[PDB]
Amino acid sequence: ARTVVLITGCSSGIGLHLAVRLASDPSQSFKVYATLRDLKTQGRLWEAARALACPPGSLETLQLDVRDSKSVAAARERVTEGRVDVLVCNAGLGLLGPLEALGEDAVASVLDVNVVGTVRMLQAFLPDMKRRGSGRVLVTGSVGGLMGLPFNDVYCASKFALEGLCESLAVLLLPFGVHLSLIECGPVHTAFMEKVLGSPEEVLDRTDIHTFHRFYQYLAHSKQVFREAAQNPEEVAEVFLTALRAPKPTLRYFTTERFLPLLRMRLDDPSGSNYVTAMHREVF
Amino acid sequence: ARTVVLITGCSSGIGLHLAVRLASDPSQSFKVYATLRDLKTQGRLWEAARALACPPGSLETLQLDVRDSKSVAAARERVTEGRVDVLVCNAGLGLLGPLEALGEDAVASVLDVNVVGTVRMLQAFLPDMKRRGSGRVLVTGSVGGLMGLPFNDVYCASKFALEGLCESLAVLLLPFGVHLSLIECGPVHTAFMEKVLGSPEEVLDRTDIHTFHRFYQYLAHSKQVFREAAQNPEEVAEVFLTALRAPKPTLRYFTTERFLPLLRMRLDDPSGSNYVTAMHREVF
Ligand SMILES: C[C@]12CC[C@H](O)CC1=CC[C@@H]1[C@@H]2CC[C@]2(C)C(=O)CC[C@@H]12
Ligand SMILES: C[C@]12CC[C@H](O)CC1=CC[C@@H]1[C@@H]2CC[C@]2(C)C(=O)CC[C@@H]12
Repeated sequence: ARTVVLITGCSSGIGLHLAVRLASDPSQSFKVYATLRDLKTQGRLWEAARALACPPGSLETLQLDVRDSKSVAAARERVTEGRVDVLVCNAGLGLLGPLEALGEDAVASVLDVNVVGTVRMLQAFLPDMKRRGSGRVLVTGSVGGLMGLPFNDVYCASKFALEGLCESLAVLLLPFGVHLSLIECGPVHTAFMEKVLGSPEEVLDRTDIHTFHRFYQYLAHSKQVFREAAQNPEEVAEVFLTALRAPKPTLRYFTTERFLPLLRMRLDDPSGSNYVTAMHREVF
Repeated sequence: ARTVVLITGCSSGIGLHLAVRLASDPSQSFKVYATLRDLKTQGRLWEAARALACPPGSLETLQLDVRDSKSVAAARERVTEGRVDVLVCNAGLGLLGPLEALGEDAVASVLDVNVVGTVRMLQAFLPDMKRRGSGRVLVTGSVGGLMGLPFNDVYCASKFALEGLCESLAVLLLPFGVHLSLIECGPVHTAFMEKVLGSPEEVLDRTDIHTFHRFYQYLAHSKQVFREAAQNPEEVAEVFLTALRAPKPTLRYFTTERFLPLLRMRLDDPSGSNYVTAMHREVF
């Protein structure tokens, strides 16, 4: 009927805001398929959809576990239009804490969901976009996929991974007509974000007293950055729209130019010592 | 007794050459624990060890599956000295082909071995190095972890991941005394390398005729680069030694400056369009 968009991880954050922003667009040219792991959490999405008065039939919810390829396939078929014009790979997972204190299953989960998950999506929907000779894929990144952050080893690993995966495809898709873009977000006003950060005893028993004291220092400094730089999801969700409408999209979109200074000096010295020292001071 | 080194994935390539290079060092100051997934492949290592006349007791082989944490633990205990001074995380896995043609288990395997595997190693040996206040960790990288390469989506994903994981730890380890370094290798004279590349029908039935024709073009161009830039493992294995002896090691060591030009222009334009076009031409 009109631009068919499918978004993953819509139970909150960028995903939820992006879905309603699309569905409630005045032009009414978007049909949105919001995906969620557990449906019992679709409440907030629907409540937000009523707040913005989304016309009936512009928003549909599907249960989709990106950790499972059978659920990825079952979903693709629930797509009545029989076509996907815009795939937004947003499902993500975070992990904070010193490496040694992280469980093995947790580390495997973050990579399975964040990296293998978007690969599974790309596999089930990419072929068709190549046949057509047209398609758009949006992947939500982070500045943590452009530079390493202490205590975010595995999170950064998964996001750094997305940069490599996407940068590789882009080289090959250029002549196929389907465009791929990464949306590099900095912190994004998530009240829950600054509440997850705060793990005293549980962490303290799996690490030494000096790593723990540094963790505290990281938490302290991060909550300061969050409160002084976090942007509104509407500002971020609108960058996706800018990427979505560019006639010839670039590979990377930055929601903010704030962290660009730090990224520069990391590209100025390929050996990485300047960045490692610079970043160590702005956190310790 | 003397610098205790433990290396992973020693059945061939960098791993095997590095192990004997260490063990057979004239100073005799290195005790080497070469690790392998399957012991039935330790032949080449021993044969190479005799060729360089490694003194008895300077080289020991251990079976270690980095895909399993119980095997990682059992190994750490087989370390008689009760200490590891240099951990070299070398176990790696490659994957070539268009995304849609790759199996799901294969993609999961490459990340489990390449990324989660080195995380498991870091978890079992990092704490002790922090207690001591001294330690050295060497991780073998690739230029494919610094820039995306067509048809190497998942391989680059895993190597890009190592850059993020390591860059993150380095920020936190700086004041602990344990150093971490990545050894960025370009192609390395592996006869088997240019033989793996060559998948006609099997690939052709899981992808379209235009992606397949491009694959052929990639294979063709890559074998040209391999034959005109691949370096000797002794040249590469010696970079590890340079990193190992620097009083204050940097975070990144490049075995060659050849691919540095391309890396520069990728750091000159953060949006990534210049790189994507530049790389598309030098391969198509
Ligand atoms: C590392 C950095 C940015 C640099 C600051 O000094 C510390 C910091 C805290 C929280 C991080 C953020 C980068 C963007 C992150 C990763 C998100 O994507 C959520 C909270 C975020
Ligand atoms: C992408 C690139 C380097 C750029 C060339 O145009 C194409 C090419 C072929 C083989 C790749 C290599 C980078 C280094 C790699 C990844 C290895 O690590 C083994 C063979 C290698």
